[PDB]
Amino acid sequence: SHMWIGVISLFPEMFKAITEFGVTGRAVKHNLLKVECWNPRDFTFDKHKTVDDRPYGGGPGMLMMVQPLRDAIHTAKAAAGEGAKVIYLSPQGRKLDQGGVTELAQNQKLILVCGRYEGIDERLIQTEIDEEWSIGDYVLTGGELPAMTLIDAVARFIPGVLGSFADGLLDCPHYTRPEVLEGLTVPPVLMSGHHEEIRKWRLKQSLQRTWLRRPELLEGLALTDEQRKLLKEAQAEHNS
Amino acid sequence: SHMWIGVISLFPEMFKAITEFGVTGRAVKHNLLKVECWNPRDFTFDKHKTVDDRPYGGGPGMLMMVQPLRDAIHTAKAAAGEGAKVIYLSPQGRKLDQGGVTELAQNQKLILVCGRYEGIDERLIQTEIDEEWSIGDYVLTGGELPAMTLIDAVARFIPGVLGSFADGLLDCPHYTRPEVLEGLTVPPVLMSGHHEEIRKWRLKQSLQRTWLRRPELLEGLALTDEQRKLLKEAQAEHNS
Ligand SMILES: CN1CCN(C(=O)c2nonc2N)CC1
Ligand SMILES: CN1CCN(C(=O)c2nonc2N)CC1
Repeated sequence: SHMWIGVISLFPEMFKAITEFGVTGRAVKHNLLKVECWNPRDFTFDKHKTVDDRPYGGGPGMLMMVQPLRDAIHTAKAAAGEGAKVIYLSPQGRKLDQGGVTELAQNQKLILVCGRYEGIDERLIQTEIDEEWSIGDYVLTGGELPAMTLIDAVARFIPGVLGSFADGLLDCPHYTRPEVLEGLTVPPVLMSGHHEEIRKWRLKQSLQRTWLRRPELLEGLALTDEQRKLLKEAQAEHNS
Repeated sequence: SHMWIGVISLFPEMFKAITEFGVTGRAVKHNLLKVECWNPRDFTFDKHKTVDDRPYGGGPGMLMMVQPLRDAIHTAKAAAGEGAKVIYLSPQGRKLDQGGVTELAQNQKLILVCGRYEGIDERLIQTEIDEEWSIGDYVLTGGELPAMTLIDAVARFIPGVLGSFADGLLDCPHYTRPEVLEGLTVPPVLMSGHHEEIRKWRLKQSLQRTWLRRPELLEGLALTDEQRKLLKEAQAEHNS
């Protein structure tokens, strides 16, 4: 495959959501993407297959038990061979954005470690984890959805998986049939057949929407001469 | 149930990842959370159950077909009864963070619309959608993972679902057995049994980690006198 991703999770069946459906499911079926899961429960030795453990210092929660998680991680690393980057998903990690997705997608092999409970032993982060990433400033019940989100985002960069964050802007509005929907009409420019006017309209809309909704994103861009003009036009029309 | 969430998706089986496993799976089994899915494919009438359509103005992609998606949304609204907030997930939406999660969790009913392809008709956003939310500044292959992420995050607020974004800080490091792991020891304070010293250590660590990794998050906080002191201590030790 073109991208291999090993996953360490207590709930490997969750990953069916991306390996059996849609664009990512096609990528897996066609061997463009391989997702391989190891479950720490399988690396336990006690009768009840214990995968959590009490935190030193007390507190209300549990942590993942070190030995089964450590052994799972080592097994995944052995399978991966040389060059796999090991990632732990958590809110203490580097915040993911499309630039970070493009960076992560440069890797042919990733191992994604999915925390549950209050998380994992800090010393495992020091000894086993290459990078810590966050999918956003909110708290989930485990790292599985973040891992699946990251897999989905990077899969879009694998050649053959697909058939305006290309340029750091929000997307333009899109329209399809019918021509009139609850009294709302499709902008006539889009039915004009004028490819250049349509391209410019779309770009102007993207600039307007970014300015109105996410103005901080514009400050991170070096706008082209054309983008500067269309943004000025959109701002003047807003003030009209 | 305490929270009802209707979902509009071409891939309803993806939602098994949250309804059949872990904390969210328990919440569903115990009727604390209800997740109900409607698939636009079921609202088609042509032989091939067409759910996509061509965008006006051209371009490489497709959009969701209006009629089946609109009918699915209406059916979900009828099921929901009065007071359901309808949410479309996309990168053009309000960026989700834990504050936004706490806001969304105040709703007893939500309907989550999951886009595929290049998205949905802008006029459906105008006529059917109450709020647009984004789970982060990156692009996915559909709205299903964002929807599941949002469900998971809000489910944590339902009483009974659970057994440091409480205060806007990153989490402290956590440790569990064994006492020594690849030569790395557990901080002695955590094995002291001194509950107050442990609480203060944890808080100091959270302040230090937020300052080093996410300093912009500190500027949004009104630190307590205790937090100011511990942060000053951590900064002095860093400069020592
Ligand atoms: C223990 N577990 C807690 C929940 N968690 C996250 O909320 C998360 N992961 O990636 N980005 C995030 N935010 C992962 C770790
Ligand atoms: C059409 N579809 C494109 C992909 N998409 C997202 O990336 C997304 N959703 O919520 N936060 C996000 N970022 C949803 C809409």
